[PDB]
This record gives sequence, structure tokens and C-alpha cells, in this order.
Amino acid sequence: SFFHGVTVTNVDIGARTIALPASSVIGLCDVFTPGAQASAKPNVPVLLTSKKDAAAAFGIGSSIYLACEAIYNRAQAVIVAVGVETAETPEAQASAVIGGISAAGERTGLQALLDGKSRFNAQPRLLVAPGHSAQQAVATAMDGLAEKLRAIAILDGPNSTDEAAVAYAKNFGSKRLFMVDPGVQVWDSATNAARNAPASAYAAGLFAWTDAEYGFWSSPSNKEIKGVTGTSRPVEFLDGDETCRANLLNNANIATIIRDDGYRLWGNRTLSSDSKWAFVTRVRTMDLVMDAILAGHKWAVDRGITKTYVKDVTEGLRAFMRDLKNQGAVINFEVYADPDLNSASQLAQGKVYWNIRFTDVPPAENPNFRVEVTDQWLTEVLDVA
Amino acid sequence: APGHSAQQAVATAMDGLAEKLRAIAILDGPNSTDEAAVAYAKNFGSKRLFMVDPGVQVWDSATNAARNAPASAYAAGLFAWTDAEYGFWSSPSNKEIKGVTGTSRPVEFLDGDETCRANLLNNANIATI
Amino acid sequence: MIPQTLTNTNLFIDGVSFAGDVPSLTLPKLAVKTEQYRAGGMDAPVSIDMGLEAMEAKFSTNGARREALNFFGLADQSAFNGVFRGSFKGQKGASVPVVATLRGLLKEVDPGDWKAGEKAEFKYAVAVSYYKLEVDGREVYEIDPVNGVRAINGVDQLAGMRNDLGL
Amino acid sequence: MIPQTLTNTNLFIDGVSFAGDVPSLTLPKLAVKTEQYRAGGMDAPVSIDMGLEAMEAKFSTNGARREALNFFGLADQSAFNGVFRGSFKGQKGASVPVVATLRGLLKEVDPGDWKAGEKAEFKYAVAVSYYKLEVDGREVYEIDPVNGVRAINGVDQLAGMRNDLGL
Repeated sequence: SFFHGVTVTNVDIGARTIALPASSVIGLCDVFTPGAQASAKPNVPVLLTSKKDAAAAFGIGSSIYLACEAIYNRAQAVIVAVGVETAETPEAQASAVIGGISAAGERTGLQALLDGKSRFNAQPRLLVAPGHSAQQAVATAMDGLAEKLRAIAILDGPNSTDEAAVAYAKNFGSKRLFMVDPGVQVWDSATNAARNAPASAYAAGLFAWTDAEYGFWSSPSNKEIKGVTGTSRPVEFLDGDETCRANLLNNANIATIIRDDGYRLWGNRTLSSDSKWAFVTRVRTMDLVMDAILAGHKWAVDRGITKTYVKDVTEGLRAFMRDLKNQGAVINFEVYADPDLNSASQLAQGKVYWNIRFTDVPPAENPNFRVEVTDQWLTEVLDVA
Repeated sequence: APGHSAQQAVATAMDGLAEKLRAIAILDGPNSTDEAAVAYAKNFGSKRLFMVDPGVQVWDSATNAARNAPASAYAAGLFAWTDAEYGFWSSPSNKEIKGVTGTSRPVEFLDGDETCRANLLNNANIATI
Repeated sequence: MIPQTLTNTNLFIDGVSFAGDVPSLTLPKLAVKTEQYRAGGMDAPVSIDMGLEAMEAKFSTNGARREALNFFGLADQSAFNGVFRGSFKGQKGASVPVVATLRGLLKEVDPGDWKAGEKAEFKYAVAVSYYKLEVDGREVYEIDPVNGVRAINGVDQLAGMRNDLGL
Repeated sequence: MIPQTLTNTNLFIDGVSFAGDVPSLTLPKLAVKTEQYRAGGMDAPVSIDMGLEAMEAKFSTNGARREALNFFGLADQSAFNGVFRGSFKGQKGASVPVVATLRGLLKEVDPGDWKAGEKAEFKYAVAVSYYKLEVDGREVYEIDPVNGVRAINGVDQLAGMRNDLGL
């Protein structure tokens, strides 16, 4: 049958939680229980769009949707979420997240995030396994995953003391990871108890938010986390303090939260060993201009080489790179073909090279305010005259 | 010969048929794992073959399910298209396939990646999507 | 100096060589927006530079060059890319190339009258944004309106008045 | 590319072939209504598209072609239908047709002076609404003013700015 007319219906909804539509696709991998509500097969990824597909493809109380509501409160973004089956031993529960090619022909675990491209047009530019990154096993094989995807993998330290996560970020010089130590507490809609969320998805949804209107070159350092209470371990930042917990964790290249009730992030520097790639915007503009350079140069990846093939695409690279300098993504650049590495031997097998040399906008980390109370204006001011 | 080219005895005879006609025979690997079609393409060094490994899935007029088409006729229709306005001398690689959804074995191309599924197949001289 | 003239001509649009049909190119007329300035204590004005004006770069073809008709009136302005090649051969042999990259909006497709026995002469016009002239491969002009790049002989002329606007 | 020119010409009006008398066609001059835009932080304006302007498509005949005189000044504007056929034969044989459907108001019938010994040259003019050009049967231009159809190379250019007006 059907209905005609108008149908008012008292339903159970609430808290319209609008966010601007984000473009940067993040990956995701966390456990769930594939019952009758979850219409998603376990080891396969699904293209998520909003809260509804996070509620339809996975469970309501499953650990995917509790991590999908972290990003969809902050940025209406695109999730490539491949869940896993809940295991018993945490040695295998961590190793279920890695997976591999361990099927007959197919893949499983985090290695199904490579299928975001060529299924969804959604290559994950951020990687986050909420909770399953405090282990050494998964976070090593996320840098083994993010180096292939050219992405920033978001991690988290454990729920331990302050120094135990300082020594956990000493195991990586991986120059693409990003560690967020304090775990976000959240309310979860009148459960009257603060659940410790792993706070890797809250920093992941923030990057998709600051990608849209601030741009990818903008540092995601001072900016706000939405849907959050006072976190699990109180991390403060006191000014000029050598032993304050935020500055204790910045020097170990670890992001935190600082403001009251966990408002904003504090990360500017990545989990590297080269100071050349220290910031999280040099490594993000390195890899998010070099897809936009390709997004527009898909024609050049196979073409019959004419005489002007070297010359017409080097004026296509420059004319795209000036549009990044227009919106303030870079400072002045130079793009030019190689006079030394383009011979006749390389043109026969098809290879032909081009140089690109741009420069990042450095973020405003550490503005110093040197100050002095001075009695200079005490004679001219406060006189009889 | 769509579908009937994963057998060895046809693709040997399609190559001998293509040598007589001076043509290009379009083949396809098995729809199995990535290390299976590479072992299939080691049967030939016969310079007239063209192998398209992943199986194209098409929608087919509200079947509400995607059928695994053998993906040899889609790339064979691509050579007829690129023959016309790009000429026969144009490389028929980068160009679009139409009437197609997410394929059988999802082959990506990650850049700077030694073991990505496209580049692992191109060293075995196999076309993909 | 040796006597040096224009002999041959070429046009590329997205790399597509118009080796068949371009009977006329036209580089954009570069001009300074002169404001004649006579003030106190002088006469016979001195014509201060006020920046350039718009640069329309016409050309023509006389076939149905669909590889150039498809750039008219797109929603992406300054996406028409094209270079105006042309070589100046001189008297003592060696030819000095003059190439000129354009980047603008194909703002006019003017098909001429069809008198049934004459040429077609599809007169086109691009109101360019970017303009880069080369002489014998050596750089002479860069004109970029947006973000202010006016570089004569490689050295930027607007750099003295771009770190005061704070661009 | 092969050298390619205009050789012959035809005109149909409501299917009626003017195989006898059309000495001159003229396609409508397509042009973007350029507004030159110089603003803060730049110079040498960049000429944003503001849509096209009106498209008048003249032609001429020199007989009393009553099958074309009866379209002048009707109460049904945009009811004059007519195509401008014309073939471009090239140098290597095959002829590329250029046909061009018009749909407008025959807004001018201009009989020339009658010097008693010369041609007649009834110059006509249609201020067209609809305009569809083809090259070798492949679609290049659709221009429909009302309900906003500007489709270059088959893909509509106004679709990005037609789901925000809510048309």
C-alpha cells in the first residue's frame, strides 16, 4: 500500500549537527559486530557519506559508528571504512587490523584501504585506526601503509602516564605519522558517563575541516574539536613552563589538547627524524599539491610525444602552480624541464623529466612577546603642568 | 573472444590467428589473485597479444546487481574509438572505458609504490584499469 | 643589425598544432594605461604609468577547427591555453623564434560571411590573462594580472609596489 | 592538418531548399559579453564572462523568395526555423559539413536599391534565439537563451549556475 496526504509522525531525532562538506577522504578501521543491522561484510570497505550510512552499514553501538560520529560532527567528509571482526586475543585483534593478502584473491584489514581508489574515487589522505594505534604492531604497518598512499596516518598513545607515551613516540622517525596523546571523553547522548574515545578520529575530522576553507597548507594547530568534554588525562599548557605537559609532549613530536574541556588541538610537528620535514604542513603540501598537479595532468601520463610535449606541459604545470600561489598555498616557485636528463635514450622508452621547486608557508608557531613594565610614562603623565 | 581466453588453448590459437590477420588479439587473465595472472602471462612472448586482467562489472539495465563481464570487449571497443580521432598511432592506455562500474579485482595505482597492483602487472605486460 | 622579418607562423592550442589552417595571428597589443598629468609648475604632460589595460589577442582560421571551437564561452575562464609560434629568419641565415604563451577566455567566435566561393575566416579572439613572450628562447615579457607579475627582461617590475600592498 | 576552406553553401527554411538564390550567408557572431575587471591587488584586467549578447544572423537572396518573405514580423517570435548548411572540402578529398540550425525572428527585410541592371540583394536578418552548430555531424554548440542551455562540445556549461538559481 501507500499514503496520500500529509503524515505528521512523532519520531526520535534530535541535535541537528551541521558541518561544512569536506573533500579530503580519510580512511578508517575499527572493530564491529556484523549482525543483521550492519549490512556490511567484514573485511570489505564501504563509501560512507553521512551519519545515516555510518548507522546503516555498521552497528549503532559498534566501534566504527562511535568513530564516525567524531568526524561527522566536525566535517561532513568521505569515509573509506573497512571494519574487522572482533577477536579475543589482542595479539590477533591487532593483527586482524593489518591483515594483508591473506584471503584467496582478496584483501583484509587496513590493506583494503588501497581499494578506496578504483572503487570509490576516494583515496584516503588520512589514516586512522581508533584505539588500535597504541600498539607497536599496527602503527608500524600504518607507516607502511601511509608511505604507499602518500597520506598522514593519525595515531594515539595509550591511556598510560605522561612519560610512557613520550617513550612510545621514540619508536618512530616515520615522517608521515601524527600522534595525538590524550584520549577524548565524550557524553554519548544521556548515558551519564564519560566514554574514553581514542581521539584519533577527532584529530582526523579536524584536518578535513581545516582542509576546506583554510586550505591544506594551513596548520591544523589552534583549531577546534567539536563534540567533546574534559578529556581522560588533563594536559595543560602553562606559559614559559619547562615541565608543563603540553610542551613536554611537543618536544617528543606529539599532538595534544590544551584548552578547557578539550576545545582544540595542539599539533604542528610530525613524528619525524628529519628537521626538513618537521612540520605537518610541509609533509601535507608535499603530497596535496602533487595530486592536484596530477589532477589536470591526467592527459600527460600517456600521449604520443610531439616536439612541444616537453614545452606545453611545462607551461601547464606553471599555469597550475600559479593558481596555488594565487590562493596563498605557496610562495614563489620554479618549474622547468631538465636540460641534462632529457636525452634521446629516455624518449625512446618514454621517460621524460621535469623539475618543480616550491616553498611552504611556515606556520606561526611560537610568537614571542618580550615585554617590560617601565616607568617611562610617569613624569609626563601624572603632573600638575 | 570474451570469457574464452583464460584457457591456454584458445589464446595460443588467438595469437596464431592474429599473426595471420596481422592484427592485435585482446586477451584477459584469470579473475583470480594477482600472482595467478602473472603466471598466466608467462606463456606468451608473441608480440601481438594484449591482456586486460580485472573483470569489468556492468550494471545491465536494472538487474540491481553487477555482472562480471570478461573485460576483453571493453578494451577492444577502446581501440576502435582511439583509432578514429586520435589516430592509430596514439597510445590507447589512458583513455576512458564507458558502461562500467567497480571491477572484479580492484586494481589501484599508487605512485612511488613497488608493489601496487597496476605496476606489479605492467612488469608482466598486462593492461589493467 | 641584420634585416629581419616575419616569414612563417604556427599556432598550438593544448599542444594541437595548427599546421594546416591559421592565415593570421595577432599578438595582444601591450599598452600602458597612460594618464596625462599636467600640474602646477609645468606644462606639456608627462604620462605616468597606471598599469596596463586588457589584452585581447585575435587570430583567425578558415576551417571548422573544432579543436579550437570547443573553447568558446566555457565556465572556466583563463583555461584556453595556447602559444603563438613564429620565426624571424633574417638575412644571414639563422632564425630567431618568437613564441608567445596565452592563457585567457575565448570570448569571440566570429564566422565571416559565406559568399559561396571565398574563404571562411573564422575570426577568433581571446581576452588573455597570462602572456609570456620569448625571443630566441630568452625571456622578455611575463604579464600575469592576478597576483601581479609584470616582469620585463626577467626582473619583476611590480616588486617595488607589491611589498607595500602586502600581497 | 589539411588545408580546409569553404566551397559551397545551402539554406533551408522550413525544409525549403534555397538551391537557387542565396549569394551570402552569415552565421551569428558568437561573443562573450566581456566586462573588463581590474580590482585591488592587480592591473591589466581579466575579462570575466557575463554571458553572451544577442545573435543576429544575416543572409541575403536576390529573388523575390516569397518562401522567405512571409516570415517577416510575425506575431510568433522565434518561429522562423532554418538551417545554414555549408561543406568544407579540404585538400585530401572528404568534405566536412557545417550545418547550423537557427530559430528566431526575421527582424529585417532590406531590399537594396534597384539600379535597373544589377542584382537585387534582399538582405535579411534574424535575431536568433536557438543556435545549434554541427561539424561533420558532431555536436559543438547549443545556444538556447530561455531555460539556459549553453552546451559546448555536448556538455552543458550553465549546469553549474542553473541548480543555484533553481530554474
